[PDB]
Amino acid sequence: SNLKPFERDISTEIYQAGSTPCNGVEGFNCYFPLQSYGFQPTNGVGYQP
Repeated sequence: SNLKPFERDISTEIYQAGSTPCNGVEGFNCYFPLQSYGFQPTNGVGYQP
């Protein structure tokens, strides 16, 4: 679900689509909550940190 204002929760539980549950693995339609995030010198002004 979406975060409440001024509310935050952090967990490593794998998000599982309702129609394609995994229940024990990062399978199809199952995504880890965290995704990489970085920057490079070649990035444009809108892409700079």
